[PDB]
Amino acid sequence: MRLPDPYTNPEYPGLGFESVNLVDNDPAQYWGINISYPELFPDEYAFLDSRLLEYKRTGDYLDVLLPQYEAFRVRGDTKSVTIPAGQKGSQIILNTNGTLTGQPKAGDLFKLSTHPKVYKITNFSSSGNVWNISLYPDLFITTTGSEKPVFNGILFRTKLMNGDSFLNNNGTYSGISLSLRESLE
Ligand SMILES: [Cl-]
Ligand SMILES: [Cl-]
Ligand SMILES: [Tb+3]
Ligand SMILES: [Tb+3]
Ligand SMILES: [Tb+3]
Repeated sequence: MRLPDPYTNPEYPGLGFESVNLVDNDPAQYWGINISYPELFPDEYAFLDSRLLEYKRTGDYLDVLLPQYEAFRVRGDTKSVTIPAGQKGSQIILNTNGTLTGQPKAGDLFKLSTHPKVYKITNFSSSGNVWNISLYPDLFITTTGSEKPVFNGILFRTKLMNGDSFLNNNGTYSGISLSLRESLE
């Protein structure tokens, strides 16, 4: 399920992260997401708490958007992009077919349309419609040829770690925080 935020629930602006830091865990590699919320009104707190209760009762995952990485540097319909099959390692080659505008930058997020792993772009070079995107970590799969690139709206597939650890009498709740980790399976 989707972690509620001001984009799924604009009526709860307090669900916008006040601080987020992306943690690199290398024992395979996975991202840690530490979220700290601003002062939450009671309705916002109860809705967040009830959604996390739903998450626990369903055994589902928590999909998380980090808007601080949504730069929309690459635009266009990606379903006509071609990712040749058989690729693995730290670089992925795409053929844009001239259907994408703008270019990605090192530090942007990246994922494949068929797999939930999120990567960081570490380097970008191009030759015409050939894009050479270096990734971190290495690809978790070998491309089949049907994958499509995802630059915008990237969701992290996570699980909640500290389900209990962390009333400011403005009526609100202060110091609320969530510890999340990208889940392997
Ligand atoms: Cl091609
Ligand atoms: Cl190249
Ligand atoms: Tb703020
Ligand atoms: Tb503040
Ligand atoms: Tb391998």
